[PDB]
Amino acid sequence: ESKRNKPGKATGKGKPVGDKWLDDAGKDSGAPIPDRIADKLRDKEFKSFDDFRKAVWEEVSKDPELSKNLNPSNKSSVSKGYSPFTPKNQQVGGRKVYELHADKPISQGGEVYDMDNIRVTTPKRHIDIHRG
DNA sequence: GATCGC
DNA sequence: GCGATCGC
Ligand SMILES: [Mg+2]
Ligand SMILES: [Mg+2]
Repeated sequence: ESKRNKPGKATGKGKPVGDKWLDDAGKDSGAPIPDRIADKLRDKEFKSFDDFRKAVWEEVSKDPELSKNLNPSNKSSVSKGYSPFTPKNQQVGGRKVYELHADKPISQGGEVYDMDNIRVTTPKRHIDIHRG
């Protein structure tokens, strides 16, 4: 029974970025996690990490700035709290959306709802990070 | 099994 | 609950 199943409260300050944040997502560390987003949710006791994610994208959807750079089809996803798709070259088979990755692995004392520890990646990066 | 998503 | 991918 993993620590991302059982409930917990949101913690973290975030990081400053632009509306062109998802290049770094395919690159190294990844894209950061927005501080507008962080503040919007700091200290909300969430039921599961599935509950948290919905609340992250849904706030991206209510955010006119970060949604600005998504097509009419991804503004939808986030508008119901779903991850938007990545570009095809960044996808791996049937793993197609952006993925919220625990920078420090949870098993090594990485905290689940530690927004400062969450980085955003394309599947192709997410795999490579977990190798190189 | 680990760690991401619906 | 279910589906995906990597696996040294
Ligand atoms: Mg990982
Ligand atoms: Mg298995």
